[PDB]
Amino acid sequence: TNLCPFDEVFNATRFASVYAWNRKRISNCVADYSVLYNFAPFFTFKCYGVSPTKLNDLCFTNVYADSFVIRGNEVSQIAPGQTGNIADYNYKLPDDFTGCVIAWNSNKLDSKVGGNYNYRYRLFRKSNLKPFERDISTEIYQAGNKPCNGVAGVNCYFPLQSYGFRPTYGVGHQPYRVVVLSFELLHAPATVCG
Amino acid sequence: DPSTIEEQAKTFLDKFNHEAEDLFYQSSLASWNYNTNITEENVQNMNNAGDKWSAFLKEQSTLAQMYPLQEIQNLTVKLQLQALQQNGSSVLSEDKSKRLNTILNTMSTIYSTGKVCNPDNPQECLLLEPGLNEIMANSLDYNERLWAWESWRSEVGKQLRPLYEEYVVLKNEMARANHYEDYGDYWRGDYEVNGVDGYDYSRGQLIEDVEHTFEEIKPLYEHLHAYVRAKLMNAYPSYISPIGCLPAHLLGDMWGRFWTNLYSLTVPFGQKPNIDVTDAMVDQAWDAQRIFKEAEKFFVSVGLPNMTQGFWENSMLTDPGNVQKAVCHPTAWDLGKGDFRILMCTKVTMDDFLTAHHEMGHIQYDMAYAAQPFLLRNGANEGFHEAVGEIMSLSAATPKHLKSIGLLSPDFQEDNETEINFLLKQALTIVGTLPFTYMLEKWRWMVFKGEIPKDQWMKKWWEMKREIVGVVEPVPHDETYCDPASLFHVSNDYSFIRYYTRTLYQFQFQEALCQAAKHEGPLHKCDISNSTEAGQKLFNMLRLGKSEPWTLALENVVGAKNMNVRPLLNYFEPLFTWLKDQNKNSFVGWSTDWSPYA
Ligand SMILES: *[C@@H]1O[C@H](CO)[C@@H](O[C@@H]2O[C@H](CO)[C@@H](O[C@@H]3O[C@H](CO)[C@@H](O)[C@H](O)[C@@H]3O)[C@H](O)[C@H]2NC(C)=O)[C@H](O)[C@H]1NC(C)=O
Ligand SMILES: *[C@@H]1O[C@H](CO)[C@@H](O[C@@H]2O[C@H](CO)[C@@H](O[C@@H]3O[C@H](CO)[C@@H](O)[C@H](O)[C@@H]3O)[C@H](O)[C@H]2NC(C)=O)[C@H](O)[C@H]1NC(C)=O
Ligand SMILES: *[C@@H]1O[C@H](CO)[C@@H](O)[C@H](O)[C@H]1NC(C)=O
Ligand SMILES: *[C@@H]1O[C@H](CO)[C@@H](O)[C@H](O)[C@H]1NC(C)=O
Ligand SMILES: *[C@@H]1O[C@H](CO)[C@@H](O)[C@H](O)[C@H]1NC(C)=O
Ligand SMILES: *[C@@H]1O[C@H](CO)[C@@H](O)[C@H](O)[C@H]1NC(C)=O
Repeated sequence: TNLCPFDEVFNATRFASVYAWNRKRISNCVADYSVLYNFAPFFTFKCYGVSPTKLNDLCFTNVYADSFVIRGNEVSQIAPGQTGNIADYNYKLPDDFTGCVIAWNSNKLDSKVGGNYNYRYRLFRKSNLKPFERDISTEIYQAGNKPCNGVAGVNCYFPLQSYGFRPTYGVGHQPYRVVVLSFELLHAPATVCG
Repeated sequence: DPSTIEEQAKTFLDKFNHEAEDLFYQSSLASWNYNTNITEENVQNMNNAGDKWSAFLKEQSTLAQMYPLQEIQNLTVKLQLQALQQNGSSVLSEDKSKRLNTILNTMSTIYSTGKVCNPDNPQECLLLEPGLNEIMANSLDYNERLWAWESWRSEVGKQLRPLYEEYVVLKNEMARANHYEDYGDYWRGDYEVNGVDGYDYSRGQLIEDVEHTFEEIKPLYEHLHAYVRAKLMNAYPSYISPIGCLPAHLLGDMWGRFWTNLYSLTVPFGQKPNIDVTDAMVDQAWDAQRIFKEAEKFFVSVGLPNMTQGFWENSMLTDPGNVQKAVCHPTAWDLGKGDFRILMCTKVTMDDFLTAHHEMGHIQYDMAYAAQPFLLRNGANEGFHEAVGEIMSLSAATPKHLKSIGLLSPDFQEDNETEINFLLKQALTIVGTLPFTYMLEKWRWMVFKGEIPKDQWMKKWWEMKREIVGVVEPVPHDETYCDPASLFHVSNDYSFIRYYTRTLYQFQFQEALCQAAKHEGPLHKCDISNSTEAGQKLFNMLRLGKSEPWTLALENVVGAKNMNVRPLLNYFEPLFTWLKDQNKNSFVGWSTDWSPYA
């Protein structure tokens, strides 16, 4: 009977670069998605799988809150089925998705004149990400036909690039923080209510 | 499952597009900060950012020449790899490339700082801008104009001659080392297309088509020439022959590139009220923001998007007070990653209204092809951007448009006369520059090919002015001269034919768009506003970047794969037949051998 820590995720000081997205087990607690839905600053507040205002009246076995940062142009991909660059090499949603997807500008705090190269993506990987998978491998990409033994050279690239975030970028190339609330509900003891 | 050369090359270009957008955003923000706030500090930053970007291009170029186009079967990829593998100035040896750059720079500062001092006061001088240029544009005294002309060409030209000789030698070495026959062949490559069955175009096909279209322009030009010589003869009785070429120093600017200032001296019907809504605009209290808002509106009116919030927040649309200094020359900046800006010191005038439509049409083109990969974010060929910008000011300057935006009063009477006045001004500007441009670039093409020896460089030059342009030098110039190099584009190593092809495209488009707009009447009155079918037809070529062959790009708008003067001719045909009437009593064409000095 004590609120579910949400500020701890939404207003957290910094966010994880999407290729190493982190995930807080929101469990054994009672949730304030009731009055946070009205915070009213969401460039993209779309639940894919459950009515938005009534997620109060149903308890879930384990809410999982993933948080990361992406550029607006990429937000479109944080969606079931969507396969851009990020939803197949960084953070992929299962086509049977049933949770929420919430996203807001961050140009003010996540961007900086001079480039904030602290948030990164994967652009090169041998194969697509399975749903809800994470990969934090810095193994050199084998784009060629020759062996790269930690080489970083011809036809061999470091798989991780960084967003050159800058305030004067266009609204599609501006940083966006995002939270994906995976609502699961199985035979396991349900203890996330509202 | 091994990797194919093409697979490697895609991944290569993938890593390259992101490294590139970042470094290019570095350079371009540095440059905008210099061009809007000139501080030696910001000079220093622009140079350091440009340097890093140059060095990255050179380095990825050398990296990309390891994936051979021969083994690549994907036109978009092949386009990027070919763009990336031009080693250009680097194919020369270091000593020679150092020399070349020293020369290019020396010429450019000689031009910008060339000054001529009058024969009575050796300390009181004039630079081309803004002194000499001002004499050539305003004066009606023959001897003052002649002095500006000869002295600009003899103080500055006679310096440029040795530099231009060595510049041709080195550029030619570089273009041959880049696998081209001469440097002109290299500039002509912009129009090249292989491998696209039915949209191919080779470089020599450019000389053919330029000459072929100029042949059909010649009638209109010859009549404009006959009529203008008539009126100049009425303005300088004892100097111009009614069968001769026009004296090179009586054309309205320092070279005779545009005959626009001769309007005051050749206006068909002066009494007629020319159109200038400057006064309406003050009277409705229009500020720059308004100007550009009406431009935004016009573009939106045709199904195109409104400027980014970024665009408004970041552009520089007024002179920034006398408390900081900036280069005041309209520039449409595409910095990348969504950042689009315009830079212009706007005055509440008519010329600036038409210019803002032009430069915003640039931005529109830049936004359309932003999705295109980085080495493809560009006009279909060197001629496309400026043509797109021109047709906007065409639509925007018509009376139909000026009325709709309330800068003109519905009680304005258009008639034959005011419209001939308009079309004649238009021809003094557009048609005049055409033979000028074809001629200058033919002369350079020959110079580079080697067809015109140095012992006849100026001789051949002025033969062509007489034969092609119908213009004659008022002083005999020995080889110590270099009149070509006295024009900015020549002494600053800019290809010139893009103005000829831009001029012909812009009509090919407008005619196509006005047909899409269901316009009735003569083509010169057409305003495409409020026609989404027109914006859509245009956009389908805008969005392309340079990712498709410029032939297909063109066919997307106009339904034909190649240049064509017929829409030019059609735009001007009222003025054509009025000129032809007016030249019954006149000699049409010119003898090449008269001159003011023999
Ligand atoms: C040359 O190679 C490039 C790179 O692979 C090819 O571009 C690719 O074109 C295909 C077909 O149009 C694209 O497939 C689809 O693209 C959309 C993009 O929004 C996507 O949502 C679909 O699910 C599907 O993947 C492919 O994405 C595209 N790749 C890239 C990186 O742009 C091009 O087609 C090749 N050209 C020739 C002539 O083969
Ligand atoms: C400018 O670009 C060209 C074309 O992409 C670069 O191609 C270079 O061509 C030379 C000479 O053919 C190559 O060197 C070797 O020469 C021998 C004997 O002729 C030959 O049998 C070898 O297999 C090889 O072709 C050189 O490898 C090749 N380099 C590349 C990157 O393509 C040229 O290098 C560039 N020029 C400069 C100054 O960077
Ligand atoms: C000009 O440039 C410097 C460096 O970017 C900056 O500190 C300054 O505020 C700018 N503005 C003016 C008006 O000089
Ligand atoms: C552009 O046009 C749309 C039209 O629906 C409008 O909603 C928008 O606010 C306009 N302005 C900007 C800056 O996009
Ligand atoms: C475009 O349509 C609007 C609304 O009917 C009108 O007010 C405006 O004047 C039109 N512009 C034209 C016809 O140039
Ligand atoms: C103006 O148009 C009328 C149309 O019949 C024509 O008769 C008249 O001669 C024209 N005026 C001029 C100066 O061309």
